[PDB]
Amino acid sequence: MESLLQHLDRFSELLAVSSTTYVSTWDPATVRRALQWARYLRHIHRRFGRHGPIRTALERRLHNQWRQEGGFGRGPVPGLANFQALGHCDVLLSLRLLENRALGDAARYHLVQQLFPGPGVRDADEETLQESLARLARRRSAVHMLRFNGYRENPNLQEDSLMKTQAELLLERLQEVGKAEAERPARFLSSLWERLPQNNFLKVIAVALLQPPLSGEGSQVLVHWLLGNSEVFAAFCRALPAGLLTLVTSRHPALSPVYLGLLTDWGQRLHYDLQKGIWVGTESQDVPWEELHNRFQSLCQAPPPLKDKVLTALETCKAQDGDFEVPGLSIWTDLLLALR
Amino acid sequence: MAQDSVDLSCDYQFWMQKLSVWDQASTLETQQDTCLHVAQFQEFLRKMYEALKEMDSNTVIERFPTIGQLLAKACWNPFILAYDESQKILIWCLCCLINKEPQNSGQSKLNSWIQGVLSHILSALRFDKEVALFTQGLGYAPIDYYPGLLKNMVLSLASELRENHLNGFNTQRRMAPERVASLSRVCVPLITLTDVDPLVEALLICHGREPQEILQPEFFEAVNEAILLKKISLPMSAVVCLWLRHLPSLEKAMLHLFEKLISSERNCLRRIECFIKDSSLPQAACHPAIFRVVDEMFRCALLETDGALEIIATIQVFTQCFVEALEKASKQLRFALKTYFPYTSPSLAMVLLQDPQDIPRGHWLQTLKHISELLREAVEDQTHGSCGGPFESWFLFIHFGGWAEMVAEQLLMSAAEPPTALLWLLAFYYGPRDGRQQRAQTMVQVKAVLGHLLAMSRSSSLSAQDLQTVAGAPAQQLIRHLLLNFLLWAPGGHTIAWDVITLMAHTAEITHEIIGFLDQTLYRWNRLGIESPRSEKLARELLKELRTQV
Amino acid sequence: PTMLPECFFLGADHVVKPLGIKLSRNIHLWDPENSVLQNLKDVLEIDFPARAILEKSDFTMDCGICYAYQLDGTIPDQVCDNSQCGQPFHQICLYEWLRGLLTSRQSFNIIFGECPYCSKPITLKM
Amino acid sequence: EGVEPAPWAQLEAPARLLLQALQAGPEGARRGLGVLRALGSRGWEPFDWGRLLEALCREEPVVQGPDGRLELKPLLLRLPRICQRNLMSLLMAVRPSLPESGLLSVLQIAQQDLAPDPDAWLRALGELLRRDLGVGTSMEGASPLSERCQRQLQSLCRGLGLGGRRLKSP
Ligand SMILES: [Zn+2]
Ligand SMILES: [Zn+2]
Repeated sequence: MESLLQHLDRFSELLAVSSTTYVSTWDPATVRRALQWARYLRHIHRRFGRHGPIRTALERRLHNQWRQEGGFGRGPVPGLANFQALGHCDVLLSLRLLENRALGDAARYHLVQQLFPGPGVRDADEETLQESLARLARRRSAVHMLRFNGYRENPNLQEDSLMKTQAELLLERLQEVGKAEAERPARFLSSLWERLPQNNFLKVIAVALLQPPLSGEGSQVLVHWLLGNSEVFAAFCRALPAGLLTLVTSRHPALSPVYLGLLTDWGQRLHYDLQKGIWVGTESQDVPWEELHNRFQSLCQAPPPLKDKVLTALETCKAQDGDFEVPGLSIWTDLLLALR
Repeated sequence: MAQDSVDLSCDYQFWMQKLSVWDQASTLETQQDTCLHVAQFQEFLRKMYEALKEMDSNTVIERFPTIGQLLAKACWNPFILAYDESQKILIWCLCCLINKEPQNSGQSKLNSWIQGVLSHILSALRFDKEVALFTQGLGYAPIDYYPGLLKNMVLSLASELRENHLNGFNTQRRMAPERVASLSRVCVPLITLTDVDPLVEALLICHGREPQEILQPEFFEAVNEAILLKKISLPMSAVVCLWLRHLPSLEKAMLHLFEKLISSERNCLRRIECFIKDSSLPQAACHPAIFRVVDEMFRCALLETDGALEIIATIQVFTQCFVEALEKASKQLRFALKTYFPYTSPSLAMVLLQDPQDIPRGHWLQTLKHISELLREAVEDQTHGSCGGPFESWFLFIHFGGWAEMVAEQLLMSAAEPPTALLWLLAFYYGPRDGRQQRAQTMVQVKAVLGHLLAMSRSSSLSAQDLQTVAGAPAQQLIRHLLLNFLLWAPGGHTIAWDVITLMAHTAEITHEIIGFLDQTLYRWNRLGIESPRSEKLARELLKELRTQV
Repeated sequence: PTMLPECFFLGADHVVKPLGIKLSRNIHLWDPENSVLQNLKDVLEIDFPARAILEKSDFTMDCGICYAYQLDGTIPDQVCDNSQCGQPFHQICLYEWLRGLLTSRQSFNIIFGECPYCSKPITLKM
Repeated sequence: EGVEPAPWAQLEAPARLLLQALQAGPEGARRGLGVLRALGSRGWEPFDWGRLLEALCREEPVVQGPDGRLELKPLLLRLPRICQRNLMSLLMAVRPSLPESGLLSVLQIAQQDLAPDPDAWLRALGELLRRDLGVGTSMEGASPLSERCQRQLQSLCRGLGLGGRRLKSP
């Protein structure tokens, strides 16, 4: 147990500096030492990697490593991301050394000779490194070919295939932080939100909110994070399509009332003009009639637990603004009419 | 030490001008063309590997002219870099061209270029942008999501196909048939990638309602080949539907059985039985359409040879496997036997289906004596409402082992006063389409021979020349086989078997034939559970030594 | 006709086997000069019932699509709302069928369509 | 735009059910027999094959080849390709109770003379059905197989010792 700490941290440091362009002093000696250590780790993951205090101890060490670094400023180094990546740490290191242009020639040669001896060692008991790298190239080409010859961007994002992989990555990253319990998920989500492209992130969130559990703590954390942060939810309900938010809300009743408040507020900031028979907003970024009609139509074409809720939230806002029965006076009258 | 350059220096120019035509297969025609030629390309690269391995880099300039352009063109085409071992060899070729200690700038530029192209193979972000951006934030390297993404990509596609099948004649959303053909072309280079197998099985089961074939025959052949070498392991429903939608693929599969019984595993019926049961043909042949075409290729082989014993045994094995699978998996509403064997009287088949495991060893004589009677009726009394002829009733009778081989051994068990109807059956076996004058002459010769053999058996252990006297034609193989059955049967054997075998094994064809015979016999015995350990050990030793002469 | 027929057995694997055996033993005793019944009775060496049940015959209680009882644990449960059909089905067979037809329309967990045999409104709740 | 009605739409319901049944893959054929017994069971105990075998030849128009070319396809070539191969299979199974004039018109379609890109299975089930009538001896090299497989099978049987039996007759 303690024997493995100085091994693992040392390997993580060597790996992290591997990707860095200081590689001048490296030699066949360094690379051999690297790969023998990596063999030891790959063996460990195999031997006693499941169901013990050792697995959880290593996870603790890894996640503490990944949070003391965090991934801000001095280096956004991946590192081996999780306990499963121990089983292929040696491949990562190798890939990084092939990317380091600053690698010396004799080092590179010894390296490539140790990855690719040839078919002289076609018979091997352990799935060796050359097979692993060939099998990696295969998968990569397979992924490219499906994307450009078969794949189609599904409209029902939940059922698409890129988004559903991102989602499950995010969900794994929430579960790991929950078990870690060092810093709260809200912090992780906030940091994510600043770094990377927001509209993409939001699409992803929508779909992650719907994936069934893989042990619903994942979704349960995100609902709380979102209800805490209004601005994102302002851009959330603004960016996605209708049916997705409809399925979201039927799934999570905690999201229903606020979302209706958001829609109700966009209704109340329209004005009718008599010359063109259309509700319009004054400002340009105020949702147009068509989008607001869309969302309400999606919400009303839903399971009954939500249909009565949205319908009642609309009638109460109609009666609130004078109980007219004729168009040109109340956005809420025009909605209730454009439903029958 | 003959060519060393010439055929290869031609192939080089052929492939290089072809890679130049191809590269990256972003169209339909480059794709179909790559998927065809790729297999040879692989071999070409193995030979090229051998060539560059034995020699060294940066010193020699033989084909160093354009090796670079060749390996690049190869690498950016992904239908090449995803086939069975192409990528691994392409790595090797670039590892040979590297140099440890560069001197001239050309060697350094080469090594850099090699790192570049290797990195393109392994580690380039030619994927969608936003998905790349998302991962770096979460701290994921390509390797530790590539697998799930593929997996999750495949399942998606499989569902869509599944849904297109159920929407047959439905107002929605028709999966554009262009994309189905596209997927079918993309699965072909990477069929030995385990991660895609889910997609294949869905493509083959989800035939669709389109009357034209939407998949292209480069796809059926690849799957078919790969089922037979056991490199894909699909489930049975998929292979049965592949057979049923692409008959030239069932021909190429049933030929791959004939090479198994002609070349590799001649007269080892255990390895044939193992192969047939493991292959799916018996399970697939419960479908009458496939049994009429599999049976038609057996007939073509039965006619090309004029009744080769090796073909007969294979047919017997096949039919025994087929029977307990027709039986096994059709409880209510199965097809009627005049639908698999449509020429003969169904009566006859209904008799010959009854396994001899079920019958006591003593009642085999009665059953044979009855079958003989009904066969004689069906051939000689060739009236309307019967077989097409003698050959057809023969070709039936051949399908059922057990019955056809026990005949001689029952004549020997009843060697005192042989029944003429059994003599008829036996003579009929070794030659139909003879006419009564021939069949009678053969039968009376055989009866005289049986007279000689009973006398010789009840005598002591005698020579082999006394046997060559009565052996001394068109009726030789019958007498030969009867005499072999006599050797194995009589306890006078195991002493003088060699003396007859050496003399009978004139050529290699008679030897192979006798080997086949003995294998068939031991298979038959071990199956029926009928055994005298003298004959078992005797035949095993003889077979052992005769397998040496070949 | 008088010649031997094609005959085989459906039912209980334990009851039929001795019958197949007895048949095998007596098949040589078949004779096309008697009647089919008069031959079968002495061949299988048993007698028949003369309409043992006339009312409750085996009303086929099978999928009427796949023709099997016991499809994957499932039972013929989904039935026809019709006195003249009354035909049971399976969830899976009847779902894959109704999702095909052009007439059918799907609510939330319900599909309404036509019974395959009689073409009457039938409902399936997943 | 892309809604297509099922081409068996307009037929007497029983035929519609049969053809619907055969659609369902390779266990499609078996099902057919259950369908025929499950219509022997119902009010119309006999099944009027002569009408289905007329309706299978009736022609309608299609537009195939380049973009515009009007062609007339009978029904048998227009309904889904696994239904074709399991129809002809179920006719192989129940040949005896069929009128020959109709059957022959169908085989006449199946033979697909001078079609390019034929359906090998339809042709081979044509030929095996002809052989089962006997009126389709045909005096041809009309075999179920391809010429290609028969040549490589001659090519293979040659590497085996021909037998003393006499099966082919002068
Ligand atoms: Zn069912
Ligand atoms: Zn009904």
